[PDB]
Amino acid sequence: DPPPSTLLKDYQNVPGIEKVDDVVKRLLSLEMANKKEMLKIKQEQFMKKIVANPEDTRSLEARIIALSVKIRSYEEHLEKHRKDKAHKRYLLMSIDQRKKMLKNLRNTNYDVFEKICWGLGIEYTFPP
Amino acid sequence: KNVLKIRRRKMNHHKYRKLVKKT
Amino acid sequence: TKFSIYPPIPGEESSLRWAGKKFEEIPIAHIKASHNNTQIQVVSASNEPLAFASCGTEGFRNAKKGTGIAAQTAGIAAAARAKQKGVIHIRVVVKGLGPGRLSAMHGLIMGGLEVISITDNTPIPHXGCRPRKARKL
Amino acid sequence: AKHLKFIARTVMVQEGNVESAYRTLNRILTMDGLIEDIKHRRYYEKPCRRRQRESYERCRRIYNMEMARKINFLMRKNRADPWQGC
Amino acid sequence: SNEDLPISMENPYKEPLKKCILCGKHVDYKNVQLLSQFVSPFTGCIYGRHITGLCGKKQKEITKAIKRAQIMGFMPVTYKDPAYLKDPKVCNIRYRE
Amino acid sequence: REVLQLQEEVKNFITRENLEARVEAALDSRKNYNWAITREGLVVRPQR
Amino acid sequence: PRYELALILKAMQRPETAATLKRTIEALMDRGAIVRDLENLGERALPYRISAHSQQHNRGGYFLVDFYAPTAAVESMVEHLSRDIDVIRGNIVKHPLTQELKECEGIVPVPLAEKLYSTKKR
Amino acid sequence: RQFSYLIENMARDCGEYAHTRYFRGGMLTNARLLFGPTVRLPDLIIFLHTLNNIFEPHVAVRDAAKMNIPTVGI
Amino acid sequence: YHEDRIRAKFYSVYGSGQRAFDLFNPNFKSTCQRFVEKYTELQKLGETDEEKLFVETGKALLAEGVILRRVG
Amino acid sequence: ATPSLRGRLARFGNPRKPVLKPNKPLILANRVGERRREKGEATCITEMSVMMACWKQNEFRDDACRKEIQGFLDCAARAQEARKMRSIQETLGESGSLLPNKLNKLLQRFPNKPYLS
RNA sequence: AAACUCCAGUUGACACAAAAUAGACUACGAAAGUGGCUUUAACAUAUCUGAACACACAAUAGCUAAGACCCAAACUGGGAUUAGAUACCCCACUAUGCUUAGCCCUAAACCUCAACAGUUAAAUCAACAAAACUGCUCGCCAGAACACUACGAGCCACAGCUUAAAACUCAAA
Ligand code: FES
Ligand SMILES: [K+]
Ligand SMILES: [K+]
Ligand SMILES: [K+]
Ligand SMILES: [Mg+2]
Ligand SMILES: [Mg+2]
Ligand SMILES: [Mg+2]
Ligand SMILES: [Mg+2]
Ligand SMILES: [Mg+2]
Ligand SMILES: [Mg+2]
Ligand SMILES: [Mg+2]
Ligand SMILES: [Mg+2]
Ligand SMILES: [Mg+2]
Ligand SMILES: [Mg+2]
Ligand SMILES: [Mg+2]
Ligand SMILES: [Mg+2]
Ligand SMILES: [Mg+2]
Ligand SMILES: [Mg+2]
Ligand SMILES: [Mg+2]
Ligand SMILES: [Mg+2]
Ligand SMILES: [Mg+2]
Ligand SMILES: [Mg+2]
Repeated sequence: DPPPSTLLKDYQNVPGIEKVDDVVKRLLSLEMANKKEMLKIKQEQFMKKIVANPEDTRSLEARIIALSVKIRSYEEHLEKHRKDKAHKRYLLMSIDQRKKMLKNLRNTNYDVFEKICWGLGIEYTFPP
Repeated sequence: KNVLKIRRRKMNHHKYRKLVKKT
Repeated sequence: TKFSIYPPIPGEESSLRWAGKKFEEIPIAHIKASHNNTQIQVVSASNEPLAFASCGTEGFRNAKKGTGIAAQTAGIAAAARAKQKGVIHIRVVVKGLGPGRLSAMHGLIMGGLEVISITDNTPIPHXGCRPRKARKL
Repeated sequence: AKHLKFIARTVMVQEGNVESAYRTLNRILTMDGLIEDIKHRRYYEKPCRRRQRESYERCRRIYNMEMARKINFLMRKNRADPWQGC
Repeated sequence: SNEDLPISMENPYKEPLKKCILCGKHVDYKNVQLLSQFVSPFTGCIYGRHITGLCGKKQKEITKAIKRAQIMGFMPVTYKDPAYLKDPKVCNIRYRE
Repeated sequence: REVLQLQEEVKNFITRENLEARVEAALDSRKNYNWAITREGLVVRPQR
Repeated sequence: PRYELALILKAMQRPETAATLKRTIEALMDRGAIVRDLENLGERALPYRISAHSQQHNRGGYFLVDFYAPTAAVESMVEHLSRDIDVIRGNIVKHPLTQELKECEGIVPVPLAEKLYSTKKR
Repeated sequence: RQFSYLIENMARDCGEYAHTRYFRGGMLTNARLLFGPTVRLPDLIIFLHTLNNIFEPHVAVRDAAKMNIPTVGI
Repeated sequence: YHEDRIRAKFYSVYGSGQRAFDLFNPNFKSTCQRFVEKYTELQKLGETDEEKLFVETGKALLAEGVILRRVG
Repeated sequence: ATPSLRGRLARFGNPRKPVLKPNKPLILANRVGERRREKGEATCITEMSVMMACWKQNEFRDDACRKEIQGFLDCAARAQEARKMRSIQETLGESGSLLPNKLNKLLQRFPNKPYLS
């Protein structure tokens, strides 16, 4: 996970954010935000690492990355809430949706499919 | 609609459960 | 001053008096109007029992206890014993929707007591214990 | 139990008129729904039975309020016949 | 063509939409005085929107605020705080004949 | 504009330095959240 | 996030109340909170009798503490307030000023539902 | 009924016929039984009001078409 | 009609004229219609602003002796 | 204001489950119900108990209960004449709201039209 | 009538139970379900369709083990009624309803109306119900009864569940 001192995605590109008081830097960091703000930082790191245009969010690559971050958040939730059947359903459906995305990406752009698998650590498997 | 079809199934099931209990 | 149906709040300065006593000092007549009986207890403002009467203690039995005339008789009996101890004005607190809900209050008035206020305290759980199952009649 | 006493559901008697005070109290408990609530709680109403009763009472309100609105709308027409004989 | 023909446009005589008495105001669970204006004086029961005249959004906010204020120790449950009995009567209900 | 506003508010926050002074200042003041509404939609602040 | 601590303290004299507020604000700071303000709502009579720490209370001092804290600090602070004998009741809610009220255009009227039954003759 | 008197006078003045009253079942479709086997029906029916007093079409509109009588109507 | 916007504003500012409509006269002119005609004349003289063209019309009628009591 | 009926019934196009399950179509009839016959309260029952109270204390001797017997008699006569007038006034005049018969005649003239014409 | 009579009423202290009013609102969730308060996490998918069995769920009742127990309550016991009363009515009390950990996998699980896209014109349409249709896809159906059955197979299920016939019979259902 990103360090707690990481600034929110909205206040990371405001001019002069490095010269404010330390208290102001805490109030604008991940430490003082909910987990959803931390996931937006994780999603941004994967984009710059993998996709060619980190600003295009509608490409099949960005969608696989966005969904992979949601999948990891469901796995962390279920590690603490093992009888939460609702989120167990959301996890299994999200894994199925990502596999369908990967299938379509493997068929259309193999070079991008290989970089996604390496970047996200996904081991593609063929169905039975 | 009447429940005559249900009633036939009702008695069938009652007699079957009673037969199983008896044997 | 116009009449106020809201009771005087303790701690505030009200001008209402009853024989020189404030609303907080008037004895209380607790009426429990059940479906099959009516019980009346008169207590002082300090919770000192002054008189008790029910349809059962007045010689009524079985279905006759669950009537208005039985509750009226119990109200007269409680008022008689309370009036001997120096009670004139009372605050009525009634709980239950039994047949002796209003009749018990008439008996208290017929017995010589003056009702200055009426309060309902019928227990209503806000969600509580599950009541018994419905009857097949 | 933990609240102050002689505030809730309390009505003061005026000029010894205990009957009018009791009717005021009964009208208060009725309008706030406490009377019908107490009666329905004497025996347990099963959930499916409560849902059926609520649906029946809601359909009755809609019908009664629409019939009342039509009666008030047509009441002006209850005047005398202006073209008697034709 | 013809100058006297009607023209297509929005109703100019259309009256502005009506607003509830709380439209645009913040409902706080600490403002017990405001919350008390929507409960019964005798039983503390919350009034329905057909009595309070509030819109759906504010009827919900008032309801949630009352339930919060009651269990957090700000507002009584079984009656209306007598200190607020002389506030403006905004609800449509009368108990005395 | 939100970082500037926040940078001025932090000056008035409570710290371990002014904690004892800010507690005494709170015991001397009163904050009132009560106000009533009228049938016309007007706020009626409390008489204080 | 930004929270609001509704604090009802036992009716005490000024010195003991100041010691309780300081002890409570420090408990927030020890858990990583940034305390923003402290408001005194005044001492009043409780809406109902409250029993807390083997004692019955009829009056209390109402105080508010606006502060920021990590999400994990709330659960730990709730446990701390449960053990302080001078606290009658303490609740932590998300600060109401963070929730921005959406604009309202007014009341949109609802017309009587139509075509609920076929127009055949009955 | 507001114009019954006006219409009856207009019909009498132009030398024609008026029926502003309650319309009995079969005045047109059963006329030979109601009036006689040699009765002559109207060649034209003019409705100054095509609705009856419950806001439904006057029964004579349908019955005029059944008897193949042309109708003028406001 | 275009003039309906002028009428809606006139009724909101000056309310319905205390003068009574006479719908039997086919050539009746109300205070609002007299306001609409003056408003239209001034608009044909080049003026295009709305808020300004509405205040000048009221002055012209007052000079002619018309009673315009603002509702608020 | 009448409660809404939008999206309350099980219909095609309404996704949600039904809110209402009316056992009769929600369509206004062309008549109202007949007012139910009501049971009045007993009159002079207070004077009746006062009379029967003196009897119990005077061995049912009418000579000692004249004032109580007379009061119960006068009340019964007054309650008799009032009962005689309540019919002439309330049954015939139709005070306040109309009677069902008269109100149904008014609905006959403006029947509900659940069909097209 | 039985039952209780360490009973009842007022007052005070006092839940591993249940959640008046709001709700005349019609929201959330895949469905089952979800209406006391707070906080944390959190409600898949930028084409659609796609499974008795794969994968994950699934009211109530029920099973196994350990706890809690106000109230309710199958069974059972007592009282009454009756020709009889293994019922309906009254009283008492248990399994059970709750928590924890595992099972079981059913419902008139029905809004008896499959998902997605589109239409209100034509012939509007057997009847009733909740107007009539088009495109596309999956699932399912082919007289009644035998039959929520037999057999086989699978299953933590052993008086269970799922899948599910035939012979004899009738000319109707
Ligand atoms: S109408 Fe705007 S909040 Fe109620
Ligand atoms: K509740
Ligand atoms: K099924
Ligand atoms: K159903
Ligand atoms: Mg039937
Ligand atoms: Mg059979
Ligand atoms: Mg039906
Ligand atoms: Mg309700
Ligand atoms: Mg699919
Ligand atoms: Mg298959
Ligand atoms: Mg199945
Ligand atoms: Mg289950
Ligand atoms: Mg269980
Ligand atoms: Mg019990
Ligand atoms: Mg038990
Ligand atoms: Mg529980
Ligand atoms: Mg269901
Ligand atoms: Mg399907
Ligand atoms: Mg067959
Ligand atoms: Mg079965
Ligand atoms: Mg089987
Ligand atoms: Mg087998």
